Amino acid sequence: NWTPEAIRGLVDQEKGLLDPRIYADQSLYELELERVFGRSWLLLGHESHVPETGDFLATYMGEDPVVMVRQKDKSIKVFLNQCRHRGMRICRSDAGNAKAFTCSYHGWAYDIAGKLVNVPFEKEAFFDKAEWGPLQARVATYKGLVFANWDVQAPDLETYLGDARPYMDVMLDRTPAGTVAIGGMQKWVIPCNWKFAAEQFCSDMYHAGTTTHLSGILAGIPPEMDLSQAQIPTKGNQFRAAWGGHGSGWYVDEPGSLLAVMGPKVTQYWTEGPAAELAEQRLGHTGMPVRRMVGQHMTIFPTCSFLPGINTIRTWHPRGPNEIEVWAFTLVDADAPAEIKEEYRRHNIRNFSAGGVFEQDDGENWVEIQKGLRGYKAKSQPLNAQMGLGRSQTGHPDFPGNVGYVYAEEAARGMYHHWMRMMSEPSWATLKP
Amino acid sequence: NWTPEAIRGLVDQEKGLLDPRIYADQSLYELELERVFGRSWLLLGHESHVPETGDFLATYMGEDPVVMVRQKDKSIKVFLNQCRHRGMRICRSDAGNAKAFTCSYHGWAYDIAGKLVNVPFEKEAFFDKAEWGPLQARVATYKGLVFANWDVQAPDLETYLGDARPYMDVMLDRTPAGTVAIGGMQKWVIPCNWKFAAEQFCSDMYHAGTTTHLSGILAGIPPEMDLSQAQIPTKGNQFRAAWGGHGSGWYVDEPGSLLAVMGPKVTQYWTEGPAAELAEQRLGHTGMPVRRMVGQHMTIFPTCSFLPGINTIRTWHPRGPNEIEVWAFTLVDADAPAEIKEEYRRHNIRNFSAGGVFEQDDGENWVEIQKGLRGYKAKSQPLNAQMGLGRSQTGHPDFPGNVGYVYAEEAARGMYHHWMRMMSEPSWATLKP
Amino acid sequence: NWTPEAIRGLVDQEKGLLDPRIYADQSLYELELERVFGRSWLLLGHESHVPETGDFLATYMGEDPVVMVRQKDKSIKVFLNQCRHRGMRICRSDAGNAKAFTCSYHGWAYDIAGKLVNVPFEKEAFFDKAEWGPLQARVATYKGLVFANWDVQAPDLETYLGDARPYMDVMLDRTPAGTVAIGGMQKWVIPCNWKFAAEQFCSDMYHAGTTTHLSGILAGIPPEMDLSQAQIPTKGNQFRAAWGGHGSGWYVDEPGSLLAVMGPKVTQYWTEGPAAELAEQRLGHTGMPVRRMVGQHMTIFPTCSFLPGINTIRTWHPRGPNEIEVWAFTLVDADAPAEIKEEYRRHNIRNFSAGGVFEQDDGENWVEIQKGLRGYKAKSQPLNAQMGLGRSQTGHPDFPGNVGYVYAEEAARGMYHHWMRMMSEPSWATLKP
Amino acid sequence: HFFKTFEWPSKAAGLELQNEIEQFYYREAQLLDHRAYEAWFALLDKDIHYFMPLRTNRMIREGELEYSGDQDLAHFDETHETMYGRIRKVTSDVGWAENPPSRTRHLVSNVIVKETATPDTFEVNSAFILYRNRLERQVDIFAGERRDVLRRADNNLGFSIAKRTILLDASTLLSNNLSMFF
Amino acid sequence: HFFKTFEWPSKAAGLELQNEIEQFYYREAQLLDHRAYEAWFALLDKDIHYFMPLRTNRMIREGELEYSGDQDLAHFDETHETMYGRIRKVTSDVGWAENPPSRTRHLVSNVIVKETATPDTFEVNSAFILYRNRLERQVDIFAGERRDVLRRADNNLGFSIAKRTILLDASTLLSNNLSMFF
Amino acid sequence: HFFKTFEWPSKAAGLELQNEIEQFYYREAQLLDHRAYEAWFALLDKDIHYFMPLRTNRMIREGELEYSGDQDLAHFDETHETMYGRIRKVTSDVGWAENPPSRTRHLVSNVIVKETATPDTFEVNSAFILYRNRLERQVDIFAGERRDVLRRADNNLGFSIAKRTILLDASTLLSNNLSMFF
Ligand code: FES
Ligand code: FES
Ligand code: FES
Ligand SMILES: [Fe+2]
Ligand SMILES: [Fe+2]
Ligand SMILES: [Fe+2]
Repeated sequence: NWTPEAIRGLVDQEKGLLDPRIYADQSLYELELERVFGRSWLLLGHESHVPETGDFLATYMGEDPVVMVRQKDKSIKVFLNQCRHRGMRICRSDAGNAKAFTCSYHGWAYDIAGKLVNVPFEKEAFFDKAEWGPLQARVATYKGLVFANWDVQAPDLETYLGDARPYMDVMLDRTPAGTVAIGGMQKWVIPCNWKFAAEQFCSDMYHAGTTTHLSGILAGIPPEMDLSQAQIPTKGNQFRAAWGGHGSGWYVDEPGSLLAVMGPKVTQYWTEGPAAELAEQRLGHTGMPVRRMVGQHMTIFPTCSFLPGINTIRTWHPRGPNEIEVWAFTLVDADAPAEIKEEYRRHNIRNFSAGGVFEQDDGENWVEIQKGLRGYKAKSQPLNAQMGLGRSQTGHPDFPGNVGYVYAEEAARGMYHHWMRMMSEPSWATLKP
Repeated sequence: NWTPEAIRGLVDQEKGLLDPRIYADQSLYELELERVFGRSWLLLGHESHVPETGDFLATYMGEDPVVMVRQKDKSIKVFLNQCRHRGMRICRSDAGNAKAFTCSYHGWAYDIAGKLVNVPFEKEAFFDKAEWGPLQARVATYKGLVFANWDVQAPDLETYLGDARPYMDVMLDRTPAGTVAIGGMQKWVIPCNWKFAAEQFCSDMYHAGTTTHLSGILAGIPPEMDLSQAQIPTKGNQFRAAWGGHGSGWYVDEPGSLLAVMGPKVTQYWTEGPAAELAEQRLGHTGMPVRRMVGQHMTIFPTCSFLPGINTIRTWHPRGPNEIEVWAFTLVDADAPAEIKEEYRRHNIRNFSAGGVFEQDDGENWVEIQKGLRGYKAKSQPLNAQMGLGRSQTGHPDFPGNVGYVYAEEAARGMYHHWMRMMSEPSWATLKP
Repeated sequence: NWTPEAIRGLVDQEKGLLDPRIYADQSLYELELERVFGRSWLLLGHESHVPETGDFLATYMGEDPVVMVRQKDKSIKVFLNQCRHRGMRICRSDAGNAKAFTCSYHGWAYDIAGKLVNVPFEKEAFFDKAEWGPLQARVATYKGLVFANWDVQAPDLETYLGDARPYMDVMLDRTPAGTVAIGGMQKWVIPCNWKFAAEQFCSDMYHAGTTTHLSGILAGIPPEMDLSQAQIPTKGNQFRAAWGGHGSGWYVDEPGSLLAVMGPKVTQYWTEGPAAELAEQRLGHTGMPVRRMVGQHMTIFPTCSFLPGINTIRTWHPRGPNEIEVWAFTLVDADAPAEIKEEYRRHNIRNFSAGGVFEQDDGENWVEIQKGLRGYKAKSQPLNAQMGLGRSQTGHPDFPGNVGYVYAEEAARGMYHHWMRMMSEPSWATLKP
Repeated sequence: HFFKTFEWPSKAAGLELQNEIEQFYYREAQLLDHRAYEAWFALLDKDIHYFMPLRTNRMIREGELEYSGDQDLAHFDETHETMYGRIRKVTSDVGWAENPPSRTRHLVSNVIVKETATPDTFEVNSAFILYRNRLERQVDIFAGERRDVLRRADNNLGFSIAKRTILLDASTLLSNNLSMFF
Repeated sequence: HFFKTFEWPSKAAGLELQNEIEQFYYREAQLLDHRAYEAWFALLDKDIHYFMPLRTNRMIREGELEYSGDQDLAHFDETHETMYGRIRKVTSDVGWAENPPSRTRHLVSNVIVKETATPDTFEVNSAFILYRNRLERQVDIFAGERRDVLRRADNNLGFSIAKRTILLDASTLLSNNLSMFF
Repeated sequence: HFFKTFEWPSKAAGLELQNEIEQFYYREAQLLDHRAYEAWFALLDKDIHYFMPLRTNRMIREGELEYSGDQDLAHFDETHETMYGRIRKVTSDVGWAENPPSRTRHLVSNVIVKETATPDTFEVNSAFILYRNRLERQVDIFAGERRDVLRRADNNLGFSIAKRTILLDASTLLSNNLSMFF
């Protein structure tokens, strides 16, 4: 089929070229499922989605539907929402609370652990119930977020995240109380491949630095103070991961496009006063100047994306090469004052939702790109990923890791780089950090 | 792509495993079209849908559009709804009466037998008309039911049926006047593989006597009572054909479960009276206690399905692996009295229609299963079809052939095995009984 | 792949057989996008669509979106509507005047030639600008029509057209002032294969001389008449291009078939008076009795189709093997009197429109064939293309080239033969005339 | 048995009556769209005939056969008693098709009112689009018309439903079910 | 010619006139949805102009060029004569596109009535969804607005159609045809 | 955060009141449908709460949790200023999601008018289909109901909007954006 040799040629971080085919080949999508999605660590939401016992949430891992349910022992199990008898969906609502999961087709019942504990007419018909339960999937946690994985061979969550953790924490680890998820999961369909969504949150600040959000910006300044005086951010840096194709990027010294993007009360909370300094000292154990560090974007390959400063975070569920679902939600500091928790809710609605003054323009590019990639010619020549090629340092004063300029494609090169590895290397032996 | 080694390992009759990919695989489907529908005997309708010279029904053999049309010599020809010039549909309505068929594109004219009789401008631009009529299918009748097959090498109808014949007889052979079809052919689109629907009518009472039709039972019982006051049936048996992949399943000695479905008056008809006595007095050579058999579910492989108590009967037209169309109709005994015919009508509409209180839940299962089979992990590990393994035997006092218990997946096994045996063996000499 | 030998099995111009699979097969369609659409001269529109510096038209070559824009030096350039950075549509409108084109994603500016002139933040992340502009197409004009081609190796437009040019001239060369397009480009989606559309306009008058246009003709005649006063036209010819699969067909001496389509005034202008005489003089070099020719249909392969006297002209944009978009417009002689231009406009809208009384029936056939081809048996038998086999002659007194009867499929075979060649022959070395 | 253009009366309903019947259907659409099945059922009288025929593609020449007849199958052919069973189902916690339930929209327009022989009993024609969204991403869109007989009533909406014929703009159903009521 | 917001009158139409016009459209829709093409055509005056301009994607800079003008192509630009051609075609047994016929629903709303210089002549705005089902599974959904000139008539329905412009919510048409009348 | 059947008044609003509101909605739709965003914007009152919760598939037992709440995320939850910025964005030469703009139709029916304790303020229920067509070939069809509080006002429309809640018949959004207003 698609030889390991062929896959390797689709990406090249040396010269900086991407075969446009990656966003569009059906064969490459289906192999993405088996080799990327059936072996990666996929975000499912937060602990605060399932506080009590039995509390569940139907969600996805690639194109496999999963129940993430809270346990008796306060742990969290995650399993394929599929009764192994004849295929039926076991848990049939979006969220709620369970003492039991019954399969409506033939009765086969289940408990919140996800174990098969009764089969109607067991003896007259039939087999061991313990070996015929819904394919179990590994579960782990990082400062709130839940992730899962089907592959026993894969490196544990903490290892997999690697040196990306310092940057994740900037959102998550700002208090010992932790983050909590404001209820409600936003969902919408986007006709565009997942990697643009992933890449945009990885390396792309360029889009915001240039044209995409000119309208987004215009929205948040008085009728008197009109955009004929536009001040675009310049200073900031981008992180490439040591392994696994994650990445982040942010501005430094610039409360410019955060006051216009998020209002005063949320700036004067992320930057000033008691709650701001508490954060810097909780994570200033990497030399991190987090109070002057605004407008961050980040991805955890494949599909966990979020804007730490802003606090919206989403999973792109793949729906073929031409389609993804955005399942978004926002995060708050659990101990934060209510007025600021309202300011975090209101703004994640105004800006990062289907009708969001920012998200609309975000999705448009990807929408309009995916349309173009239908053509033979539009898929027959390399795409330019050459921003800051070999310009990122191996060490930096204020920020750890492989670090470049904010407007660059180093994280992106990493992302497509790791994407290629997983697609080409069937033996976990080779791939593990 | 799919070697006859791998086709063998999709279904395992001995262990009771089925490969989930048999419901979802695009390539297997393409082969399905060729190896299954391409040469199986297919249900088109009933003789009474085309009772007079030239009466036609436009239906389907697989994804191939066909016309079934009565001839002056009182027989029925079937042919492909395709003009061999440039491929235009020849018959353009659902049903009615032709004195001829003309192609709308270039005027190639045909008699009611599918024979090409006139080509406009023939002597100016042309060739033997006799060699260019639309492809014919072979046509066999079984007590009103019209079947069709493309393959001149496949066994004849009665031999295709074999020992599945007497379990068909319970519906079709009740009187010497024979069945008639109630007017109207109902049609809807279910987004689910065909094999599920076929299987469910082959060996799936399990769903009936468990969780599926709790709502449907509740809908049949008097306003004055609930589910609890009562008990779901357990006494009954399951048939599996010696050759073919067919399977019937029924209850014994529990008339109440039919009362819940077809009403007092029809249940009276099925189980007591002169006509219900004239039945076994004609069904002697089967030695079946037909007056005690209630809620029969049957499939004639691959897509001919019915419920001999209720008399709903349908072809599942395949429309991909992720989709079917149900073309459903209803049979009554021709000399059965007017009130009995009407009670059948009402009760068929009530239970087995796109909005029927039973049929709704049958389809909803399938719909959600297929949604599941999108993902990779949901297609990785096999599916349990172990029910009633090795418990069926060649000798049974009241029931012919290989019989077992009602709540068994045994008839299911022979269906899926015969499917496997049609997707591998390419010559009929090896397949034929 | 699809061996070069197997492709040649599909078309048999000698026996006059076509393989249905060419219309349905997805792998063939992907082949076509490269070996036909990737190499062919494709019609984009008319010079008059972009008359001023900056004026542009967003259209398509295959499934690749292109921009057709007028330059300072009055030339026309055509470039992929794909920014090479990440793929975004660079021209997002259908048409208008552009002083330049800016990508909305990251702000890569371009000039009206499609040269990349400004990458924002170039010094701080980078790369030669003049090698990351969108792929340019070859551009060739024939008497107002704008064609385009990707392949630098392919034969030039004049040569590509061969002896088809006199026939194009009947429409295009009647007056020194040339043709102008009427404003408005009408677009609609037909669920069929481009080869149906293209063949019909190439060689099929047969459909008009028989059954397809009965109701259209009826709509064209006075209320007191019906099809009883409507003579079937029998005089005419058909031309197969010497090379390229182009073709045409026309009636001779049958002005009433034009009358029912275009009305008395246009019929007069086409056939009698100063303008029509001027047209016969200007085309004296061809030796054709241009004034006596009506009903003319033509296809410049693969997908340039027009009806000379009517002056509807369209490109069939492919969109899968089961779908096309029709992008149709109409030409008038630029010096034709106002009243005549207005009659042209009115009669094109009446006849050749998503709602047109002829067009409705042209597409209906195509659509219904395409559904038929979903089935296995539907695809398993050759279609008849034997009309006028071996009856076509190279030295006709009146019309030049390979010439047979009006009701013939010689130009049909011509089209399909070239299609096969272009699909089987990867080097222009063997392919060129 | 074919349907034909609604025979609207020469003299249109008074403005007041036009409005009472319109409001009635708007109220009825709220009950259904908010799953108040028991409230809706209560509009259906003793002698209700709730009928939805099959619709076929016919050549114009055989246009009199387009719809299924009184002794043929149908999508719905209901009495008070069978409607009850159906409501029994739709509202049951073991009714899988509608648990979790759908989200529907009953959009009503084109309302033409016509007196009958009996006073306070009206023959009413109207058009609908019914939008059923359910589960994750399923959408079913139904257009059609209704021919009702309505009786004035001492209930909350002002009228009871004595007859409903639903002519659905469909031959083959595109939805997997007709769980919804019309 | 660019279109813009319908210039409604500030003094709304009286209730009786509002109702007559709406009833008119409801009966018009019944006629078309039941294929009474000849009865429908009788509504069109001899000087009717029936026009459906094309629509294009235009940058705000150029949004005045959204619709095709009076000397451009259009989906319909018709006189009484050419309309009659179209009725002749669609009613013909040998009109393949509409034999067998489609099943349509013309849902009508948003009716705004305005007066003119001419007594008993009205300029009317309204919105529609036209749903077209066809063959086995073909569904086409159209939406837009109509701008008519209606004249009180001594005919079956109350009014005659002097002018009709249909603004269709479409650029490229998704439907393979416009076999239906708006 | 749980909605239920609209509480229609027992006595219907008078024929005048019903017409005035209806015409107000048809005028509203014409503004929106012709992108007169500024004039639309001017309809909103200082205190406006423009809200559109998320709906989820819930088992019947958990039906009271169908809609998102006040301390949850919404598709929209706006005030005058947040509405103004949205208005500001959608009219921007350089806001790509609506340059080139979409083509929409707001089809309004099922209008139920309820009088409040305050004269000249009304609680209004209505149904809608919103049809958005876009780019070349994109169609998004939305359905639901609006729950408005409306005050009489001296703008050319006769009313202003104080509160709009929008119950969209959707769990997961089938469209890639909500660039349009409901
Ligand atoms: S599939 Fe769950 S019980 Fe049969
Ligand atoms: S397609 Fe049947 S006559 Fe040409
Ligand atoms: S893709 Fe056009 S600027 Fe980035
Ligand atoms: Fe952004
Ligand atoms: Fe069942
Ligand atoms: Fe034609």
